[PDB]
Amino acid sequence: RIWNELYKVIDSSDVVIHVLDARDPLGTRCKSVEEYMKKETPHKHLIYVLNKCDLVPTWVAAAWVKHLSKERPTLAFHASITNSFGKGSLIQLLRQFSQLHTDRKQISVGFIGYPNTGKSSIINTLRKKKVCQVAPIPGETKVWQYITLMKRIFLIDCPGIVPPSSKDSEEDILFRGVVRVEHVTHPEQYIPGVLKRCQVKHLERTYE
Amino acid sequence: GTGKKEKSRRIREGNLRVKGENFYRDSKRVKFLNMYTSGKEIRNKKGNLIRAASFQDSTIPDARVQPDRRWFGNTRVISQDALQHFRSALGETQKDTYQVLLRRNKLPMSLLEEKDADESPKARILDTESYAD
Amino acid sequence: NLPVTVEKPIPVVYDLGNLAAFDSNVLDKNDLDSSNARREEKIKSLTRDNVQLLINQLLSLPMKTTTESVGGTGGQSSVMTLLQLPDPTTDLPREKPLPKAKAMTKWEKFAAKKGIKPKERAGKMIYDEASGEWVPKWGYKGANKKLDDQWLVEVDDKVKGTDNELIDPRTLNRAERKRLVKKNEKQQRRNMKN
Amino acid sequence: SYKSDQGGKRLPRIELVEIGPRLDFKIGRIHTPSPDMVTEAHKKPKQLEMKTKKNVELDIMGDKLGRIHMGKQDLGKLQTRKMKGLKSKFDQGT
Amino acid sequence: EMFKVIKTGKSRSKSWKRMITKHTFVGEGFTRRPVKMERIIRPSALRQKKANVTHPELGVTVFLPILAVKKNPQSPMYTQLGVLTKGTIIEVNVSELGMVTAGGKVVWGKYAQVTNEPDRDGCVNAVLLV
Ligand SMILES: Nc1nc2c(ncn2[C@@H]2O[C@H](COP(=O)(O)OP(=O)(O)O)[C@@H](O)[C@H]2O)c(=O)[nH]1
Ligand code: ALF
Ligand SMILES: [K+]
Ligand SMILES: [Mg+2]
Repeated sequence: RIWNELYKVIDSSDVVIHVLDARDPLGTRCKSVEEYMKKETPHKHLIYVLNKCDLVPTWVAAAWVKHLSKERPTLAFHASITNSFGKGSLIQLLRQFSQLHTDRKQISVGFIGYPNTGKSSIINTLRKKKVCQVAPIPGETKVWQYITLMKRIFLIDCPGIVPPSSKDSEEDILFRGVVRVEHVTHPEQYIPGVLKRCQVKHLERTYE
Repeated sequence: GTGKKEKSRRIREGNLRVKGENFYRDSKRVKFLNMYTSGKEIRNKKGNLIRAASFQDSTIPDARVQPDRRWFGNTRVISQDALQHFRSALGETQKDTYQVLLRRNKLPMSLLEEKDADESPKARILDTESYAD
Repeated sequence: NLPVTVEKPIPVVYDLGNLAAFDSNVLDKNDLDSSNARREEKIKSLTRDNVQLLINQLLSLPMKTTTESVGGTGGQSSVMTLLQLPDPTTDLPREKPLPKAKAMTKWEKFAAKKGIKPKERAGKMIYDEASGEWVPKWGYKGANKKLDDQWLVEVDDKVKGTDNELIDPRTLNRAERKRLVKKNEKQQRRNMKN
Repeated sequence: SYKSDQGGKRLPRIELVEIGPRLDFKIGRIHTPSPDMVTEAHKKPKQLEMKTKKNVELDIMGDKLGRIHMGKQDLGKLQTRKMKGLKSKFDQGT
Repeated sequence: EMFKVIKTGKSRSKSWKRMITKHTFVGEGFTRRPVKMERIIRPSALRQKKANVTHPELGVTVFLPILAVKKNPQSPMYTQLGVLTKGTIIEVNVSELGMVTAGGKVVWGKYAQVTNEPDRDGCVNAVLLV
């Protein structure tokens, strides 16, 4: 059902925004969907939005933007209805896409990516209103949703997708914020992953 | 309110006008908005079909193809010079990350995608020796 | 082995589309007067230098080659190499004004208002049901004139009680068709007048 | 055209032979056109040329391409989240 | 037969949407219309890009890419919708057939006629018009 929704929004979209997490963008990249888009539908414009940049140091966000710009146009973003970052840049980029496709009478911008990257949060940021439901729990969005940004620009909200793989272990999937933690068996087996991924000083400051 | 009447608005700005056309809607707008209520079949008191539902007509068409020499000629050809130009161009292209594809050109890409390969595919050994042998 | 590098005080401008060169240098009236005996040599030398520069530019222009042979359309065969002349630069007036676009006729305005899209106009052939043949629908041996040659026509009941009862229906249909043609011609002349 | 022997076989030397007719024109009289007639005669049709749209190009392969411009991303105006684990006041073992 | 009524609304009271039940060719650069204005529905599973084209001379069949739908015999409306039914004239890429004109030009586009019902057999079969 989720992948049916994904292919529906891709078939309906002119611009596709792939949303990455600023903490682990390579972890949150959907390379198979990118390759499908570049092979079968080359006329659809795929760009990167690096969300949650407020959770990383500024130089980390700058370096990730620089390295991802060697492949795709990448925009740093912080999604918030009241105090955001990058909203004007995203809006002017969308207006440029509309101007390029000024004979289409409207364009659609579909937001795809991993669960909990903040697709609904970015759409709410662009609309300056809570129009898509947002929750910290993954899978809050289930079906697609059309949002009218301007008269000629539609945004399409899509549920998060996790492409299947064999190298992606359960620990990697859990630490990408994909699964609901209340439904896992033994989280003490994953706590050493937290210890390896976090600084000792940061942990000791957080938990005293 | 003589100035707010439908006639006076037509003066300020015969049989071609449709129902619903007013200060807010013209004829094309009216018919496009009636699309959302269009798809209904109309029947009379006795059950006769006054008008079939849109895109649901039941009349069998007479599907024929007339003889015409336009069917047997070539539709697309390409010269050797154009082929060589596109073959040389495919390889000179430096893709920029900030350029998007607006419209792909229609070309004989099977004739144009010819890259020199350093190795040959393996020979078909079944041509010389079968399983039974 | 004469030199081929002409040196000039003011650099010559070029219009390669018109095969023309323009040098704006100083010319001596005493060296160019009709009294002198070297005036023709002076004119020849000036033209020589300007033509040398122009020919250098023309032979420095990019060239177009082809691999097609003779006997085909195009004119240029494999042995020929052609200079690619740029667009001309000198502004020259046209002989006639630009073709004005004809104003929209009554039919065109009506079709725009009612949103009628233009016809596909695939061809003039239609299938005649009674036979098994495709026939033109108008013109030479067209299907719009088959009633003229039909062997038997039933006289309509509505023609009774009129002075047109004794007239041939084929002749009546020819008259009606000609009246429609003349009505179309009159409408066209009206559009031309407007 | 004669072989130059200094500019190679690609650049020949030019010479001229007059054919005539040689003419000396004295410029007696002039009748000039009006400016509106000049402008009407020097108008251009422009139906022939493809309309040039900004940020749109046609490449060597014949694909229509559009250009987008990101603009300046000033990350110095971004305030990162003031997490508790980044605060010196919650230091342990001092 | 060609269209199927698609009802919308919570109580399924609106019936303006139609779905084409046959196979279609949509062409390059197809993007689905917004669902609020999408009257005619061509489902992606029924879309076609290639056909088994048979050359009457030399007796061979090749899987060729489709270029356009030239004429659907049922209606010009089905022609412009790209309906692929029996008898439809389509344009096919014949680059791999190695055809050359008398003037030397390489032929890479010709006409073919669909000879099967793709909605019945899952594939488009066509005969080249030579
Ligand atoms: N700090 C921070 N949190 C974010 C940002 N964007 C989203 N979130 C949080 O991430 C969670 C998931 O957001 P959501 O929009 O539902 O993700 P989605 O599954 O992609 O739609 C929410 O609790 C948000 O508060 C951001 O830019 N910065
Ligand atoms: F992608 Al979501 F909740 F919208 F995980
Ligand atoms: K969520
Ligand atoms: Mg969401």
